[PDB]
Amino acid sequence: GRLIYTAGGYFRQSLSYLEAYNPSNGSWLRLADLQVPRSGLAGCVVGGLLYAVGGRNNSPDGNTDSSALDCYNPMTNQWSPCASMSVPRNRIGVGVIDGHIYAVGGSHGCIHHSSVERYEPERDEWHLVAPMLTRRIGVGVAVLNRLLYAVGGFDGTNRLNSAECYYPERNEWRMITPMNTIRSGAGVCVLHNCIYAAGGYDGQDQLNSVERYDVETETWTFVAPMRHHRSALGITVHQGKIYVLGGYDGHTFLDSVECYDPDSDTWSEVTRMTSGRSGVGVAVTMEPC
Ligand SMILES: Cn1nnc2cc([C@H](CC(=O)O)c3ccc(Cl)cc3)ccc21
Ligand SMILES: Cn1nnc2cc([C@H](CC(=O)O)c3ccc(Cl)cc3)ccc21
Repeated sequence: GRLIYTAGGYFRQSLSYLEAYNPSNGSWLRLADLQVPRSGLAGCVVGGLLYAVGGRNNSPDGNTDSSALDCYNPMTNQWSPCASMSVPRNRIGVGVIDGHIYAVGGSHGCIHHSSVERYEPERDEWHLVAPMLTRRIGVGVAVLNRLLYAVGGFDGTNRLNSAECYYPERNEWRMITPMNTIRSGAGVCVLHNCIYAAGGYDGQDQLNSVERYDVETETWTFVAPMRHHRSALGITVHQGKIYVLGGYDGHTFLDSVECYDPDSDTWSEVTRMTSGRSGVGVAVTMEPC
């Protein structure tokens, strides 16, 4: 892949935007809109295709949680619907293992899901797997060494520092070491041998702190803070660097895009999105055409 794709998000209402940033030249490209506006969704890529998963359409004419999975083909610049999930999942997290998409947690109205389901592109089918031990919305999800991690979030009552791991061949969840920080709507991704959790909301404040979990040591360590406090950010990895996109700082719907260089342990401002927004879906794949 070469571009960072950001899909959907929220500013005043849920958004249909699909725009792609090229780190190699600083350029933004506006591409085909989502068929349905949505915020609180997740993005991922499988086989070169971009998927938009879950979310909610917050709109003046009503609020609708999304069970939708939609597929964007950069070759054609077209969105195609796929099979829908078992349930709507706003403020979802997702992870890809072995070409399958895991949809994790999220909300449907006042239901905070612990349920998890898995999509198989070759069959266009979703199937439920073992539920998490905890209900989590605004859940951070990442994959390392073909294990799936669910990190932080909101269980309906408390924002969470807890995290858990799913072992596919056991179809089983187990708790891991909790983070040192309560975080809901953080950005969670993998880089090298570590799960990173950037920012989030704790029920009182939006956070700039960043910590990472080393699967070998089973401990969380803080790294340098982002320049901007943010919850409901998008996060992705592009060429061995973390990028964080948008979110909310308690005052502004951020257009800020920051990137993290693990070797210098520094965050730097890279570009700004064309407009401020929170709750985007983000993933990396090839240039269109
Ligand atoms: C249209 N508009 N303008 N400012 C807003 C703030 C919120 C709340 C916070 C509040 O109510 O102050 C909110 C903002 C961001 C997240 Cl991620 C979650 C909730 C909701 C809609 C808003
Ligand atoms: C005022 N404020 N600031 N940041 C917030 C985040 C949420 C939730 C998580 C929660 O309720 O803990 C949220 C999580 C993820 C996404 Cl994409 C969007 C919203 C709710 C209010 C918030």
